Amino acid sequence: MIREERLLKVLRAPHVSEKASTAMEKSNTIVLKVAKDATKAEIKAAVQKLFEVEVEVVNTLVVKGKVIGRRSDWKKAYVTLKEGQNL
Amino acid sequence: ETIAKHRHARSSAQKVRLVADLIRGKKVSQALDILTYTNKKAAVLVKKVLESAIANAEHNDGADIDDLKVTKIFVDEGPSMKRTSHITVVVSDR
Amino acid sequence: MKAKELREKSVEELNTELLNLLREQFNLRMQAASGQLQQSHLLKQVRRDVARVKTLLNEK
Amino acid sequence: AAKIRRDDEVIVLTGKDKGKRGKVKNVLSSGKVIVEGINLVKKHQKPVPALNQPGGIVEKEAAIQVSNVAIFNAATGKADRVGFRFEDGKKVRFFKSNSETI
Amino acid sequence: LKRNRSHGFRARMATKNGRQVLARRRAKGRARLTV
Amino acid sequence: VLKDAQSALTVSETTFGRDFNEALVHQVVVAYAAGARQGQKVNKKMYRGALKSILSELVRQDRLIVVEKFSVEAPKTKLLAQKLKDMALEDVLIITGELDENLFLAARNLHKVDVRDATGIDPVSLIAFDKVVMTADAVKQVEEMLA
RNA sequence: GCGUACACGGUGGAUGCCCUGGCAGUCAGAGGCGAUGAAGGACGUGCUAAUCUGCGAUAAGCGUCGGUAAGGUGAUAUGAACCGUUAUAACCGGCGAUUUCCGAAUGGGGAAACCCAGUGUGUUUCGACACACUAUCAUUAACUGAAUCCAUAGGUUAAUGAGGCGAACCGGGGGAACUGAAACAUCUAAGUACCCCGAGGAAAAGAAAUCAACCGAGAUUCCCCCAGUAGCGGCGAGCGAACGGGGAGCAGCCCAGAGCCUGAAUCAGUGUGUGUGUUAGUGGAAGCGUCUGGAAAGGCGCGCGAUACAGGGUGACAGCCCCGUACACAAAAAUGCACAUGCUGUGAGCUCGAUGAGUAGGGCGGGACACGUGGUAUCCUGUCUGAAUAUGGGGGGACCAUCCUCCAAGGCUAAAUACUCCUGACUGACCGAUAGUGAACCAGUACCGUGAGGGAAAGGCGAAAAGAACCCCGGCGAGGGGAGUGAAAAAGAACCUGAAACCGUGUACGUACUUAUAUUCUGUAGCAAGGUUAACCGAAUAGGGGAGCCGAAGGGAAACCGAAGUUGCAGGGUAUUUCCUGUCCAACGUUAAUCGGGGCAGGGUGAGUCGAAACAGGUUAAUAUUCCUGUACUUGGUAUCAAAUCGUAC
Repeated sequence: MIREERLLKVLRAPHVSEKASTAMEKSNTIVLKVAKDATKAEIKAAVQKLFEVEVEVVNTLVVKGKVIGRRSDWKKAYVTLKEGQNL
Repeated sequence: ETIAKHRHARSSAQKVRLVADLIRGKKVSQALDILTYTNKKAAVLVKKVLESAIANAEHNDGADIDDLKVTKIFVDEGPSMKRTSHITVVVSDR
Repeated sequence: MKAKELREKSVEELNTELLNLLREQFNLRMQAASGQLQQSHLLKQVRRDVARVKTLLNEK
Repeated sequence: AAKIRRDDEVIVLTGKDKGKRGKVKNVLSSGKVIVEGINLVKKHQKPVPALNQPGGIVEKEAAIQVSNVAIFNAATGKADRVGFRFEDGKKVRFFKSNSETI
Repeated sequence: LKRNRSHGFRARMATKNGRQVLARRRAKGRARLTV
Repeated sequence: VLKDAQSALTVSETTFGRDFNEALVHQVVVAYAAGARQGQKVNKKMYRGALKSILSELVRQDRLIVVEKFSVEAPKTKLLAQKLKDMALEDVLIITGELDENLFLAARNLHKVDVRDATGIDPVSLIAFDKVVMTADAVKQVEEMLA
C-alpha cells in the first residue's frame, strides 16, 4: 500500500438519504461512495488519511442500477466512528 | 354576453347533450335548482361549466345578476384517442 | 501560467499535484454532494491544472 | 472582424427606430446586436418566489439584426460605411467621407 | 441460457455464417446485430 | 454607312441580301436551345444559312451598326458606359475579331453589354440583343467564314 | 320526429405555401484501413434529468507554433456561476502526450464491453501498486541437435512480409432452374445468380517461329466505320469476324560469356534552396428623400462604383444594410509536384560467337474442344523414343520449283482503359412529407419473429418568445373569461392556409405496354451530281477531321449509242427491484373508483461465525443472527491485531 494515488481514486463522494441522516446521529455512521473495488482495508486507510477519523467496522454492499439504458452498479459503504465526527 | 367552454371532457357526447337539452332556454337559477339534485355524472360537469360562466359574467358584468338567462348551451364531439367532448355555454341577461 | 511551472523540477510538481488531488478535489466533491459550492468553476480549474501538470513529468 | 463592438454609437436604419440613435451594449453570439433605446418591450416575466423576483412587468430591451443598424459618426451626423485599415502595428476601423479615424 | 448459447455473438462469429450475417446487419445499420 | 467616317462597306448580297427562311431559322434556333446539355446537331451549311438569314433580317431592319474601330484606352467600365451613351445604346452586342483583354474585362460586369469575337458568334447573342456593333475586319472575317 | 339553404363549432388532412431531405450527373483527389492495435459497438464524458457532437480516468479537453481575437464557457434551451477585452478568453490549423473495455483480439477461461495468469524493471511501507513483453511460415547466424559417429528431423534465441474489414473491377476454377421450340434432347436459356482464389488501383495481355501469297505496315491496349455484313441458326426466331483500310497513345529492352576502354545519360533513398497547391487566413465600391405599407428590399426623383449585377441573410421581391464575389495579398511548422545541389550500390558505347536440347515431334490412354476414340485437330502425362542451329526450322496454295515476319523451349514492359465505399465544388424545364429514399422527424427507430429477416406512422408556432404579467372563477388540478404583448391569438404551444365526408344549436317554411433498332407514308428546309463526314483534334453545339455509308453522262447484251438525290427535323401506323414512500386515474378493471393486479422520482440488500466458528431483544415505510444492546465462539499473526471478492427484499 505504498502508493497513495490509487486509494484516493476509490471514494468519489458521500451519499445523502433520510436513513443516512438518521444514522449520522444514531451511531455517528456515514455513507461514502466507493469505486468498483470493495477493498475494505484500503477504504479504511483512505478515510483515516483524509478525515483523520478512526474507524472500527466498515460494511460494504453492492447496488445495481435500474433501467435500453443501464447505469454502472455502485458500492455502498457504511463507516462508523468511535467518538469523532466529520462532514 | 359571457362565453365559457370546457374542452376535453371525459364523457360521451350523447349523455351530456341530453342532459343539457333540459337546461336550454330556461332561467339560470331554475336550471341550477333543477340540477342540484341531479345524479348524472355529466350533471356535475355541466354544473361546473355553467357556474364558471356565471362567475365570469358577474366578475366582468356584475350588473343585473338576477336576470341572468341561459342563451346558447351545446356539446360537441371531442378528440378521439371514451370519446371526449367540449361543453360550451353562452349566457347573458337577455 | 502555461510555462510558469515548466522550469521547476519534477519533485515539486508531483508534490503540488498530489496535494491538489488529496485536498481540493475531495473538498469540491464534498461541497457538491452536500449542496454547497454554488460556484462550480473550481472543479474545472483544478481539473485543467492537474491535466496540465500530469501532461508534463513524462517528456521532461 | 465585427464592425460593431462594445461602447459604440449606432443608428437603426429601419425597424420602427428610424432616426433614433443608441449605444450598443453587447452583441449576441448569433450576430444579434443590443442597442440602448431602439426597441422597448414589456416581456412578462414568469413569477418565482426565489431569486428576488422584481415583480410587475420587466422593461428590458429586445434584439435586432445588425443589418438593420449602422455605425454613427458625429463628424457628419449621418451613418456611412465602415472599413478596416492597417496601422503601423495593428489594424483599426475607419469611416468614409475623408475616412475619419477611429 | 439456450438463447445465448445458440444466437450469441461469439457463437455466430465462430462460423462464417455469423460473420456474413454480422456484415449484413452492419450494412443495414440496426442498433443490435444479435442482442 | 459607317456613321463615324462616312465610309461605305462592301458586303456580299447572298450574305445580307438573301431571302429570309423562317423554317430554317426556327430549326437552327430550336437545335441550339436543345443543345444546352438537355435531351441537337445541325449541319454546317444549315448553320451558315441561318446566320446569314438572321444577319440579313437584322440589316434590313436597320438594327446593325458598323464602325471603323471599337476599343477602350483603359480597362475601365466608365469609358465603355460613356461610349455607349454617346450612341444611346443600352442593350447591344459587340462583335469583333481578336478579343481585347481590356474591353472584355470592362464589359464582363455589364449584363446588357456583351463582347464576342468573329469566330464566337451565335444566333442567341444576335437575337437576344437589340443591336450589334461590328467592324470592317469583323465583316470580312464573317464573310470568309460563313461563305 | 325529419327535410329544404346559411351561420356558429368539433375528430377532421386534399388542395395551397416552407423547406436545415432526398434522387441523376460532371470535374479532381483517393483510389483502401489495420497488432506502434482497422471498421463497428458497450460504458463514462459538463454546474445538469434526456439527445447530437467532441473526447477516453488528462474523459465538450492538455503542451508548442501561426491567423482573427472582444467576446466566450459547442447546441437542443434557458438559468446560476466565471475569464479576458490588444494578445495566456474563445475559435481554426501543423507538430506531440493521453488514447476505458469488447471487437482479427493475439496472456488463460468466457456469454461484447466479464473473471483470473506468467516473465523483467520500478519499490520512503517488498502485504500492496505502476510500465513493457505472450499465439503463426521459413530466411540471416547461433545455443544447438534423435533415428544414425558426424550429419539430419526437431526446440529456443534478436528482426523481417501475414494470418481481419471494405462498393465496383482483372483473370482463373466450380456453378443450377426459370426461357423459344405453345412440353422436349443440339443451341439459346446462362457462363446468369452464387462460392473461392494472386496482388492490384486499375488488372490481364503487351512487341510475332502472327497474317494474304508471288503485291504489303507489323507492340499490346479502347472507339465509329468496315458490318449488324458473311456465317451459323426447324436458314425461323435470334446469335454474330477478322489480315485489309481512321482516331487516344505508340519505347522496346535485359541476361544469354569474354574482353576493351567506364564510377559516362540515367535507376532507385536520403539533406540543401525557389515556385505553385493542401492543412488556419488579410484587404476588398458605391444613397438617400418621398407615398402606401406593422416593418419596403414595393411605386416615384435625382446620383455613384463595377476587374465585383454569382449567391445568401436582413419585419414583403435589396449592387449601393451585412455576409460575400472578382481582384490584390498571406505560412512559425507539416505536406504533393517541378528542378540545380551532396552521398551508399546497378549505373555509356564498341568488338568477338550465338539464338536459349531430352527441346519440337512421335507411340501405349482422357481433359473443354459437336466430334465420348470415330477419318480426328489442341498443353501433357504412370511410360519409351527423340538430328541439327541463318549452311537449319515453321507456314503456302495444286505438290515439286518459288515466296514471308521471325528465330521456340529465361523475364519485363507505366501510354491510351472499366468502376466509385469515400472526400471537395457545381448543376437539374427532378420531387414537395401517402411525393421524393425503406428513413426530411432521436430511422434502419418503434413494432413482429427463437434466429435469419421483415419494417412503419409521426416534419411546419411566432418577423422578433415579445410564450398571455396581473385579476377572477375553479379542486392548490384541468379549463375558461377580462387586461395586455402581439399587425393577426379567424397566430396560444393538441400552436401555417383549412373543403367536403360525419356529428351538434340558431335562423325563413312543410311535416396500365416503356426508352430504344428497323420499315412505311405527311409536311417542312440546306445543297446540288453532289452533299452527307462517324470516332476524334478543337480558343468548344465554331473551325478541321471525307479510312466509310448513297447518287451518278450514262445507258445498254458490255456489241453499240450518247436524266436530281441525300441529309436535318417535326406527325403518325407496323414489326417487340415485481418491497415501500410522494403524485395521478390517464393505458387497463366488462359502470364510476380520489381504489387497484397500473407509469413516474426516491429509498432499501450492511457478514470471520449466511456457503472452523452467534445465541435472544430493538431497529426503518421495506433489509439482519449483517447495524446497536450482553458477551461468546474457530483460526492465524504480534495483553494486542487480523481472517479478501461474491447474493442476503419479493
